[PDB]
Amino acid sequence: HVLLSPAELAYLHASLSLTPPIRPDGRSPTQFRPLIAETGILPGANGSARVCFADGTEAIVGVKAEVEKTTGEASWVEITVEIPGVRDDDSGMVFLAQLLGEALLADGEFVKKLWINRRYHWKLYIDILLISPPLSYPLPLLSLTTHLALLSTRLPRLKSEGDEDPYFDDDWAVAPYLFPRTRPPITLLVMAVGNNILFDPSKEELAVADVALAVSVTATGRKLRLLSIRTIDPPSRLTPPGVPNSSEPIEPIEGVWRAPRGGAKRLVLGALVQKVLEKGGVVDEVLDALEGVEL
Amino acid sequence: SSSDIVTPGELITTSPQFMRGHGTYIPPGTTSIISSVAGTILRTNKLLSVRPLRARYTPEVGDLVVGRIIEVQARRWRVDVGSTQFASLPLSAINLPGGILRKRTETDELQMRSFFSEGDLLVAEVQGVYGDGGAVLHTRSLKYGKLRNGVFVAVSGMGGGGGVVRSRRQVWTLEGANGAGLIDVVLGVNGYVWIAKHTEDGPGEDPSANMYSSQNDRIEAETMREIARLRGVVMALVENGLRVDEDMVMRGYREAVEMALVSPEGPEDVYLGGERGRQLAAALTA
Amino acid sequence: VRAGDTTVLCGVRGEVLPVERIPLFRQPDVGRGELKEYDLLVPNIELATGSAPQFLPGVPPTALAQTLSTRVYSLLHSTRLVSAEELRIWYRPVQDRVVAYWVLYIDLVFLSFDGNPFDVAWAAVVAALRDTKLPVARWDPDREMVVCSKTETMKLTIKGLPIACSAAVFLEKKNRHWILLDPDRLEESLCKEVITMVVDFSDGETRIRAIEKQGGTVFGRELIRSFALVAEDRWKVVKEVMK
Amino acid sequence: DRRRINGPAGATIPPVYEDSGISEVKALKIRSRPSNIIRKIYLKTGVTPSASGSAYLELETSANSGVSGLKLSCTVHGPRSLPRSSPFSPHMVVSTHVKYAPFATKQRRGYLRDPTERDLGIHLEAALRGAIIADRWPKSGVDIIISIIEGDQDREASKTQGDEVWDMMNTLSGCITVASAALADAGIDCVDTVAGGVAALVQDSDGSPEIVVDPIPSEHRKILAACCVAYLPMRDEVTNLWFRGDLPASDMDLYTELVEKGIQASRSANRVLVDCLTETV
Amino acid sequence: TTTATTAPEAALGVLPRADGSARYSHAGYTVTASVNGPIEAQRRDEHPYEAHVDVIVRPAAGVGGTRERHLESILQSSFAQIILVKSFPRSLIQIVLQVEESPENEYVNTKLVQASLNFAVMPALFQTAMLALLSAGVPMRATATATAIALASENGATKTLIDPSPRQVELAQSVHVFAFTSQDELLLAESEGDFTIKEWDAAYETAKNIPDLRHFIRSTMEAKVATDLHWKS
Amino acid sequence: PREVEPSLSERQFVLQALQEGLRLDGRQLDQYRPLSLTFGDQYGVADVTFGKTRVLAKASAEVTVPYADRPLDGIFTIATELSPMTSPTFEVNRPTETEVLLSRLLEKTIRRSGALDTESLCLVAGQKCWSIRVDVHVMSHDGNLVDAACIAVVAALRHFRKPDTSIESGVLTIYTPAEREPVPLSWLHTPFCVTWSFFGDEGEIAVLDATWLEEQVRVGSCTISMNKHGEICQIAKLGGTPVEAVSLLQCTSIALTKVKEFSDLVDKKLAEDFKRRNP
Amino acid sequence: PTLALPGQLLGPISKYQPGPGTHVHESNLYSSLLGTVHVTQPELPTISVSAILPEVGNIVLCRVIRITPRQAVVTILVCGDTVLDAEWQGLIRVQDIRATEKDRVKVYESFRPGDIVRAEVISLGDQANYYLSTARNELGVILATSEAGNTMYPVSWREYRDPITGLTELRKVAKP
Amino acid sequence: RVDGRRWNELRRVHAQIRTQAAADGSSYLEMGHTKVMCVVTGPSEPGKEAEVVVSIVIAGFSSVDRKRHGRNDKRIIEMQSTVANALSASLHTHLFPHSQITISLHVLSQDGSLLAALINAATLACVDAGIPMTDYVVACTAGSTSTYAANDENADPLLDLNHQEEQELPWLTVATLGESDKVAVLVCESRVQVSRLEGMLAVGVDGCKQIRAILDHVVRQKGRRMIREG
Repeated sequence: HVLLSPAELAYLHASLSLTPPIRPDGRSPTQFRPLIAETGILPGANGSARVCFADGTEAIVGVKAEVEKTTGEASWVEITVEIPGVRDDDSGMVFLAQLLGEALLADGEFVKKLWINRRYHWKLYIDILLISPPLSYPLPLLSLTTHLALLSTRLPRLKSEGDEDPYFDDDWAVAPYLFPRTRPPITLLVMAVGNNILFDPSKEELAVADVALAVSVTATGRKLRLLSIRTIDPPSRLTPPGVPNSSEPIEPIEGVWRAPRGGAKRLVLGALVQKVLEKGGVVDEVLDALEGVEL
Repeated sequence: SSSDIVTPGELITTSPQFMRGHGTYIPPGTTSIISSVAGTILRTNKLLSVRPLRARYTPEVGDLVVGRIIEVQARRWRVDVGSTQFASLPLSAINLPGGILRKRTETDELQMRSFFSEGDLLVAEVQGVYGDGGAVLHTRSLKYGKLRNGVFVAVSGMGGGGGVVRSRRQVWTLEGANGAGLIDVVLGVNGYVWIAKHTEDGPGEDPSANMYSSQNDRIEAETMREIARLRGVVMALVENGLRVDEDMVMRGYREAVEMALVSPEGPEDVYLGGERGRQLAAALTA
Repeated sequence: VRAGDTTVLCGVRGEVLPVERIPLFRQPDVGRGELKEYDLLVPNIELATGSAPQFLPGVPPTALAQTLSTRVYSLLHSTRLVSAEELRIWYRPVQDRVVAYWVLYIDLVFLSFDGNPFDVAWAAVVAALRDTKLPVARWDPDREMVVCSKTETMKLTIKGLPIACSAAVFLEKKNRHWILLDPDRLEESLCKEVITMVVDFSDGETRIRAIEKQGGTVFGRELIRSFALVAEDRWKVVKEVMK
Repeated sequence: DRRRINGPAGATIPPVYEDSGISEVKALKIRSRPSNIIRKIYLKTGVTPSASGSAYLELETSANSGVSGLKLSCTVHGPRSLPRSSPFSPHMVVSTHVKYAPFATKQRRGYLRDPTERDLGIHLEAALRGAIIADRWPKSGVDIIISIIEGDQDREASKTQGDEVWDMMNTLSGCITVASAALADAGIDCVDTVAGGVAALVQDSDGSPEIVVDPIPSEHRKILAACCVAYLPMRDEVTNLWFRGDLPASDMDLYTELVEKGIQASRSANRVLVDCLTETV
Repeated sequence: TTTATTAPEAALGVLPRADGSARYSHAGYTVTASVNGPIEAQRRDEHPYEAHVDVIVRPAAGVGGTRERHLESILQSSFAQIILVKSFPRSLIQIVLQVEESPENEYVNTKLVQASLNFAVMPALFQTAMLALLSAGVPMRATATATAIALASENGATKTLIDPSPRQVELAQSVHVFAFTSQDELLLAESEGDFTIKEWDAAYETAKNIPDLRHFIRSTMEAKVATDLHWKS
Repeated sequence: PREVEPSLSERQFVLQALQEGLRLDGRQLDQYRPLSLTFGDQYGVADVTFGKTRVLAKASAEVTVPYADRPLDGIFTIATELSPMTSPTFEVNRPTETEVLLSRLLEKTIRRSGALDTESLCLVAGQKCWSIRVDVHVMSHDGNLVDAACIAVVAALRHFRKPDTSIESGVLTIYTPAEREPVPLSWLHTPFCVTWSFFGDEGEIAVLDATWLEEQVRVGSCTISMNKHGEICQIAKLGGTPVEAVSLLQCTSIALTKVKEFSDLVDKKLAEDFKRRNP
Repeated sequence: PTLALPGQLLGPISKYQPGPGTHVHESNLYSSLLGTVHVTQPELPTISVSAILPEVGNIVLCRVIRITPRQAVVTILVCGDTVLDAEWQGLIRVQDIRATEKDRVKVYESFRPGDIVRAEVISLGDQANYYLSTARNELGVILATSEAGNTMYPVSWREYRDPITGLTELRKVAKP
Repeated sequence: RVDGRRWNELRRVHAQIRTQAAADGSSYLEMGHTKVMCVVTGPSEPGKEAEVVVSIVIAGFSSVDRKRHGRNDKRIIEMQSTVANALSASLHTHLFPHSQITISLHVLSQDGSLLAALINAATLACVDAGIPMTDYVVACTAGSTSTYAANDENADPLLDLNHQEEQELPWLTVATLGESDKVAVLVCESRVQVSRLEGMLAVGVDGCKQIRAILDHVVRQKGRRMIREG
């Protein structure tokens, strides 16, 4: 997806390989980039949110809740991911669409919320638009927008009982929140180079990742609950090889890039998820920043 | 004559005294010149042209640009320079280590990927521009060639509008701070910027078969910190619309270095985003 | 069904089609017949990607899958292999009605393709249909839907045993021609002319249910008459496999 | 479609059972297999000689002889020239195509290809690409095609069994194992054999939950979480980790154990994989 | 035009833009065929030795399903045996056949997606394609003519129906399609239904020794050439 | 493959001739090619020829279960897949910009014109509805397919006859032609397409029926669909060089005249065919 | 005769030198293939595994599929007497056909589609093609079939002759 | 009279430019409750003239009913063709023969006049992107208050119709390069009498003039603030 030169990649890998990871941004490994977001961006949508990164990418999510004829729980919710310029069937788009759905349907509590009555259920439509061209891996931003959107989602209050077809007050200000203030799941693209664990990686950083995980978490530091982990195929594997100065290389030559040839060391996987779930960690930082957005 | 912004379809002048220029067009049935873009009317030697508010890089002969190669074609590379179309780099326009000496030139045409491959970065000079606007690059000067030992960042006036501009020189070497040592900077007029440790084969100047090998020389941590610091500085300028130029970068770098020294996090911290980034700009615009 | 390297897996999955969902449906007297009017048989051939080099994902698609599907479909109907009488689902209260039809989705997948696909494919279809054991289904007037027993199954009354035999002509072009039975993938690439012969011998007299010669002129009336004997021999040997 | 013999115009209904007796349904399946023992893997190599390398994998549904469940056919296609629309790639391009057999499709007539088929491709692609040496064969591509002949549970029935995700993890574990067998058969430079292990945290009673290797959701009253792992025992590396389930961060130990047993399942599966490959040559 | 007329009726150059074309109608079936002379083959089918022959069949109504895909293969294989494909190694030859009319089966409601082989239409398609190839001037080893025989059985006797209507085909005990080259060799022999080899051979005779399509092809082609070579004098 | 282009000599000359008010075909700028409309022996077959442009179109009705866009509604569809017979440039199963617009303009014309009584089509609600499919076959493409196709489509649909049906004791009986005489498809008003083309660099030259060669030279076009009574069923000047609104109003004003004679022809031609069926 | 599995440890890099079918990892040498181990034992002993790609300098046999006045495009079938399970396109540029008078030689006079050429790989090429040179006595056409379709024989280095039709044809004969 | 609006009266048209920093050109456009956001790639290499590629994304939430839109894939492909041809009628594509211009349009909300909004949003982005244009390709809708069946001579054409009006009344979309009468796009899918057409076109053209004043004003307000600072 992303394109970089081997010599450019070799510098990035070496810099992040140092004991204190010297990220190209100068950012701390625990530190996210600045976040700009909006809620209720689209009127007439039960929940909507916009998010734009310092990277320039932006995404908009809108939530439509429609009463449908069915404590009861079924995967009524459907997620759509509109990426500009894709064939509507690409690997990345469908993988993301399933991944975000996996997070919400992971506990199944979320399905329960959308249960108007035993006879009728709220079929929830989540439409995710990547406003910007896919300059970098959208997953982090899309997840944060979905988190913000669901938080902003309000559900029509039910004047009618359940056995009769449901009837709802019409005031959006009367309608109570979905996920009223468990939280909607956040998901962090976590990356590893050597023993260093990196969060919110830039496309340049992610291009040299030895390991990349999409970790979905929620809260009820905060009382975190792990929901899913998926291994993002390190884009580093698809990069060109480095050419040493004047066949199988016997030695890891300094400054010569070489795609990570194996899998993730077993311990690193524990380290990547351990650091995600540590109390007061990145998840708390993300939720603190996210929950500070007006709703 | 930039009193106010002229807009597309807006009549600039009707008199025939003027030749048209970029950003303007003449309806075939009249002498009138009409602006094609939203921009400022520029008048020189009775030629009228409109500089657009924002437009992609348009190359001029002699421009020193940084671009990454996107394609390999018959005796040619297509180089992305942020222009309207990929710049061309003829195989004859690069400094082969011994293209004449090897007598391998017939072999060379087939093995172009030994010199540059898709994604490889280079610093080159525009030796010509076609009528369609595509530039033709040349890399025969020893300071031109594949870029190594550095980091790449793209500037396109994101948010701040202002970006890279033509200057006295587009390449310089800074001593660096915290014993980083000589580190080069390349301000590609096309908006691409390259920051790397200085080397004798590098583009910079201290204040051949391996030339195309993608092996970085060893780089120490402090060197990478400063290289990262400069990259943060450049983004700080762009994110606040400041002129990105060697003079304004050195000012920012020194300000950033001293900012880190007085910062409680110590000279080691290199972060410059957000409010701290604006703080640098405020101290830099003064 | 394995025939050398060629390997076909046929799966017959029956699904119930309510008559209220069938355009052109009429209560039978007990048209093209129910099988064709209602499309009760739905054979589809999957030349599974990578089953042979010619079916690699990057190689342009070819019509072979479609042609075999219709070849099977027409032969499946013309042979009258399955009778609509078996696929009817009756109410028969205690005013009889047909409430739905069993729809046989006869899916084939070429796990390995080493030439001569139709012979293997047809054999799999016949073998699978003979094996088919649909669940006994009945109309539930209280639930107003067709329901099926969890244990009782009714087997299809497959009539006859049409066995497909195929061969290809290899030409030295005295224009010597060699008739190659069961052409291997490689042999098909070299033999432009192919013949397919579907015969049924359950009557003890060969009955040709279908012939498909094409791609050349070597196979005159004499060879085709001779080939009918070859197909009968092929029927005899295959009969001993599809017990 | 133009390319397939369309069934009847009406939407056909899958068989719905009479369900005459609730009593007949009686007891719920209980995992007799020890918590640390995988299903019996049947693995064969060279099943499609036309391909450069191939393998076939089959599992007993509930460790019962003759009761076959998952069935996977894999045909690696050997490094082959890349299409000319994208004629160059510095690294060998591993391309994974996974398709449910029409017999195994969720819908006998389907408007849309299962998202599940695309998803399994990405997981398997990530798992195998880590285990395959791309540097060896530049300018070339290798295509791993998985045909899911049969799922451990019927697709339309799986909808009733809590969640298909658990089945997908079982399917992915098989895909990793069989694909590795095919890759070894095809002689594709691989860093190590990769086998697909899967483990689950389950709670079949009011007592504390157990960690169970190679689960099947029907055998358990509640799967709290599960993990699928493409693991390289000779490297002690994981090329594709997949986990799902609500686990409190306080239960980080359980997750760690869950992954470890999932890796243990991968080792167990790899044992069969090496045995099959050893006897193949 | 209609089924009752014994005489085949044909035209050539029906479609002007096409390299060659022909509109042929017989026994109630009308098909209009356009042939494009060797042209740029899409790299997919650029055989190194011989021209690729690409037969395309379009039904009168509905989209071309699997049925047509078979007809295209049947005609593609046979015509590749007729055309001198070796003469245009890398070229392509388009043969688009458009079924303009077939006898409407009054006893069945319209079904467009039917996927069964339609032997009924094979002769009309083959003849029209043959005429179009002759019109296009594509080099060929020999001409070829196709005939359809339906072996209906009535009472205790078997009845040969020549060029039957599709209604006759579905009522027929068996149906046969023979395509004999000008050398009297057999080119296609597609058949279906229950029949003994004796019955097939009997039909082979009926289709081969009989409207004299060989003469019809020659006569119509003579008229066309005589018309446009009238200048020669 | 990509469409073949005329040589710049042809491009310049055609533009030059139009500026002289002359066309290579000898027709005036506001003149159509000789229009021939032929009806096939089977009901619903119509064969329109605009000089060298021939468009065969066959209507068909099959009772089908209603789902999706018309879940209980009864649905009329148009299929106009172009084929190499149209031109080698076209490829099977490969829609093109020409085909997509052609289909789009036809379906909008027939549907938005309200010509068909869709409520009449549904034999049963949500179970069985008549589906009226009309297949358009472009036998020869010499420009103005959108116009030739429209006449063929409406001619076919007006010529087409449904199988008769009857509801008895709630039982829907659909009668084959042998059982009952097919009933003509009810048809309120007949829309007709007219496709102007514009050539001047300012779009000041308007041509009524473009040859294929002209269509390669034109800088814009504007399809107009109208009833005999002047009701415009659609207008589609989908971009191209702009044209003064007065010109378009002139184009529509002329188009109504051409539509009237098209309507008279189809009515006359249907009457002539009717006598062949019933002398 | 020792069978090795993918990822099986072969030994430390200090004892062996990685050969085909092996890969290094943390200063240790492992087998990347399922196959038998072999040690060259020539410096350190090279170790390899045997269960293929064209390479510069290799002699390949290929089939001509299309010819252009500039280059003839061939399909590579055999590399070093080893048939290739998958095929690669190669280009024989007109310069690369003959050792001398490279300006005078024409592709039409050297090879034509369908014949089999034995060529030497000159370079891994840009895009999808290799670059092969037949400019050597041992290189050129091996199997040729006349326009008439008969299998020809090399009458002289310049031309093949037909045994049935008798006609000669100009082609780049391989001398042996 | 129309609810809360005059017959010859646009709805509140509010637009923004340089809405997204990443895009070479970006625009946001609101026409009443119809919201369209557009991001235009600057001409860049992806032959006689630059290709203009338009991708329209209609969000499910933007539609009042998910079922109503029903994917509408044919509709979207037609709209992309309309807009692409519309913009190319003005963009000086001949200046970038070997490049492509990509316009991405996101329909965040629909309240009728969608095609007009899409064209307007595209031009704003194209002007933002600095693409040389002959003139604003402004678009607007207009539809007779009387139905074609009603045939009321007294009735006069409306402007900037709401979605409800588009269901009830004959309506048209006219896009005119510049303030000029000449029309780049004239899409009138609804049935209308020819007598009514002249009035609707005349009103529609005037609407385009009003929209252009808004659009040009929006461009200058951004332009002035830029020259004021760089």
